Amino acid sequence: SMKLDIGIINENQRVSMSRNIESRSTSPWNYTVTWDPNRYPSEVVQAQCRNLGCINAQGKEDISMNSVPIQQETLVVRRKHQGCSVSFQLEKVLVTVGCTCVTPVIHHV
Amino acid sequence: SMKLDIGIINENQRVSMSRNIESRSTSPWNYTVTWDPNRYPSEVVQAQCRNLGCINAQGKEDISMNSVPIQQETLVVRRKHQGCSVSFQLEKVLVTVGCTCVTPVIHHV
Amino acid sequence: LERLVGPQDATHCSPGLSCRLWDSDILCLPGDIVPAPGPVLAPTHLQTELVLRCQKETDCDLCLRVAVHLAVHGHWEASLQAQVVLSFQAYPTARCVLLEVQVPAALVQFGQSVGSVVYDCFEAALGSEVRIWSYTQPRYEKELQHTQQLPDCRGLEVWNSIPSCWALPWLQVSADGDNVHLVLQVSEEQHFGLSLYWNQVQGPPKPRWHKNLTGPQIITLQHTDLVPCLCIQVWPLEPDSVRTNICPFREDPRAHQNLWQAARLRLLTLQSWLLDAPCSLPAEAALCWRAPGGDPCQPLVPPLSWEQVTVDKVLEFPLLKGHPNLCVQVQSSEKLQLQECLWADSLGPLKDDVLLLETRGPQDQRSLCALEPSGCTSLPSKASTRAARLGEYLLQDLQSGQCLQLWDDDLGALWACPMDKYI
Amino acid sequence: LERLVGPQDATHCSPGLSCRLWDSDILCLPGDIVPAPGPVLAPTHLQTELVLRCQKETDCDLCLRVAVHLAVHGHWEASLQAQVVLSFQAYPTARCVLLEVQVPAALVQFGQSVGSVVYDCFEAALGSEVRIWSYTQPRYEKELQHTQQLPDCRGLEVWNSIPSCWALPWLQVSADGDNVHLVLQVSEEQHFGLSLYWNQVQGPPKPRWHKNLTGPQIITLQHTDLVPCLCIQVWPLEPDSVRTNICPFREDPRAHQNLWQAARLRLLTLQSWLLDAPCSLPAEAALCWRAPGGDPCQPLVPPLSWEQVTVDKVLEFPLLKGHPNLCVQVQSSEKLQLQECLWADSLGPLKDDVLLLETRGPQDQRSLCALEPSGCTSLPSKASTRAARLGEYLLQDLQSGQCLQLWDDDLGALWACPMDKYI
Repeated sequence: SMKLDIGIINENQRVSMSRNIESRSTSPWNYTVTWDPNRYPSEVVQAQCRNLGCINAQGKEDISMNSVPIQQETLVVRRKHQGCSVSFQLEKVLVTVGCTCVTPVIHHV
Repeated sequence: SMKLDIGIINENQRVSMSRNIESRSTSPWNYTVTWDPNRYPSEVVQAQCRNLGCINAQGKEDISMNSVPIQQETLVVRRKHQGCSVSFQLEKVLVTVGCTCVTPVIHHV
Repeated sequence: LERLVGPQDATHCSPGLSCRLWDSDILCLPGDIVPAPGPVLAPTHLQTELVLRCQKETDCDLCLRVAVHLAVHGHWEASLQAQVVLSFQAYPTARCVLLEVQVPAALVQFGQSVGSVVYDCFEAALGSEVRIWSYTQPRYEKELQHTQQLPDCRGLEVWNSIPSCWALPWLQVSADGDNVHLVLQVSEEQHFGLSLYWNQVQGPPKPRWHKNLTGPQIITLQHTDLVPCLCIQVWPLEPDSVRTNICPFREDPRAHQNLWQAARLRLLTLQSWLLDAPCSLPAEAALCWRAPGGDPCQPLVPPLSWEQVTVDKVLEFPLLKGHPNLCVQVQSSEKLQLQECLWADSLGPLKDDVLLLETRGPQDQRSLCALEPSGCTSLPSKASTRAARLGEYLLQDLQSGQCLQLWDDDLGALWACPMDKYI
Repeated sequence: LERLVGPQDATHCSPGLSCRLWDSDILCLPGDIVPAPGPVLAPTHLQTELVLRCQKETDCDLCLRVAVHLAVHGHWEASLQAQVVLSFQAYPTARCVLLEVQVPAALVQFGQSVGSVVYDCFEAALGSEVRIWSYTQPRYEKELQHTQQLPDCRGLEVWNSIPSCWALPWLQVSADGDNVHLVLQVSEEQHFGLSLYWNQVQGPPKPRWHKNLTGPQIITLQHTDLVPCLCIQVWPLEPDSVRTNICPFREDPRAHQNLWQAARLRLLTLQSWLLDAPCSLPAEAALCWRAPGGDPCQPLVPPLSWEQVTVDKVLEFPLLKGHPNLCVQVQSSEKLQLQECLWADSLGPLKDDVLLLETRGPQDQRSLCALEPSGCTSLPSKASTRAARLGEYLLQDLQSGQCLQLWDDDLGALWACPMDKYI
């Protein structure tokens, strides 16, 4: 094993601009905060589409369209303990970040 | 600094199910592959909304709605070299994973 | 304090306490709770103050000052120390800060507060919800969590101390050049999109104009657009920009003028008609009887009534048949606005027919009256009016069935009889 | 080979080459290109073979076998070694594998291929594009990149060797019980959604039935739904499930039967009408003249023509006025389907009026013919038909203006004259 420095390089960018994306979206989603003290980040937010269909102008469900999650692989750090020889190992977690509205696949005969 | 093991714990889940989300989405996006050999992952995919508005049933742009990116903070590993003392440092990268269709903010007087 | 100098992170603290910053956006892990081997430093509660971080006078972020009080907990048994982590999560971003704190052995009182430490600061966007955690490393007690909410751009603190709150596409109106002008005092480099719509009530969509522009600019209005519900929508050409909605014609006079100038009556079925208008204003409608002389159209109230009519919705007649001398009068605010005779091309023009109104008295009798321009005249009458001179011939015409019935009731009926036989 | 045993990763290689696997989903970094201190092992090119990984006979993933050929490059100066990384990116996932390879000093030939090594395998979903990189650590040359594409569920390999390709909501039809039945032989635990729609051509949306269900199930059809464009859409209640579309009524007979049974003609303006139908079939329309006797409606071709009419679109008449004896006949496939007389409630019922067709001969003469049930008869005529006996009175009626003109031309005209004066 190799040396992992404790400091995290920060991009410094603050591109973050939208607000309440999850509620304003035509494929709205809800958030689920998963917590692990031996994981970095300790708080991992998991999204979940609220509906199968998409929300129309009147606020009613439209089953002709599908809400689908956008999932991305990410890395977290796992803290391990083996007495005095504390070690760290990378771990891949699949995070659902939000949902989008897609047209369903129309197979036909 | 502490020991980071070379193996990466894998979730083993294969939840991955949709296909061509980026094209079937009402807020379609394009991908830009950024490459860095001293970064893990070496390939970092950045999304970009194709339009400002959303695509209607006829395939034309609708400026009454906005395509907005969903951005998530992620961790990558930076390889550093200081002769024989190779070391690693975590780095935060902001990744645009996809786009969603939202209702614009309507401030009024 | 509200405004802070360049973005150098800072930590200060209570009298006699040693405090060093380690923030390299450090990796923070609370981990499991271990037992306390004697006295430990433990955070009692958290508090936050809102600050501003300006790196240049132009670029200022909303910055959140964090503070934590410390006490001495654990077992009881020469000065104490600890390191405390402040985690700051504000979706999507997160940042962690590590502080080293020494407290002297003379302030060490088991069961009291020993001081507090303050960090400036965590930058965050406007109106963003912020979770803040705090814990010692190692962790001896439960974690400290606080959930806060930052103010919108609206809010005296924000918009006064922040310059970034002013990208408004400022709008001005100038109706002085006999037309109407819209002035957009923005910056020269401002890319933005602009929409002119007709703000309908139910089923709002009625687009009228759309343009991508790089202002400032002055837009001229056509005489066909000045309607009350004509509203403006503006936003910069940025991802998820905020759109401004204004309706300055809600009570412009020439707006209503052109609105009722553009309104139209159009027939569907013999017993259904339709009203077309750019906006939707309240209005009543009633059938009217127009003499071939021209304008003096006497409304048929009674036996009818002014029924409400809504724009882009059908109203149904109560007539048995249509007649060329039957117009429709439409009033709003109790003022006659439109007068259109819908049968003038299908069955018109106006025929030389006299209107009669019979009233079924007791014992099912029948008494007749003729609607002349000078009110109605009962028949037979001794006057010299055209109807009274020939009233007997008119009664002969009716009782032979030569007149056209237009409305039937239990105690009333309406008829029209042609007059070409006497002229 | 196609099917492999339990998901134990495996690496084999050429005769005489030593090959060990290190895959813990390892951290792979190509890094910068360093110069070669003597001979190095270098990958020449990449190749892929498609495999199947089954952990139980039920759960089988599409697995991609990777292989890389090796040569000896670098400087020229006792056996060689290297470690090679295979990176596998397939959005969203990625996995890396590290292989240790020794090659003996007797196969070391500078400028030839020394062998190849094969890894099984990289699991990936169906139809997913896969980037595969390969490089030595340390990296002495450029990276190896290959971009491939995996087959859909359709494709003999996939659907035959994979059991996961069969979740089809199988549909069967049973029109034997005098009605129509739809059978959905699925699994008992199958949650799915089902839609019945009327498949219009332009502007397709016409929903008819929507239901969330847990089949298998048998759905019964009402006599009002059996129309040609009646189509079925099915999909399991899963995120982004695939929907099946079928139209089995495209040529059912009772479908067209009920379709033309449900079609309606409806008047808009005096010179505009509309056709309502569940589906949109090709059809022609023409005005028709109906005698008070009943059904024998003679079409008015000539001087008219069968104009195409489309469902849910207006067709405009060429008439000057409407008449109670004017029906509209609508045919499809050159067979009379609908016959509706649209003026029978506004101006009807059928009047005792004879239809006349005048033709402006040379020198602008006028010769008249009367459309009787037994074709047309020129006037005046010497026959005993009702029109020829009274043809002189009919000509007297026309030239006095007592007849109603319905159509004017440069060399033709149509009229209708009442007959109550002789009966």
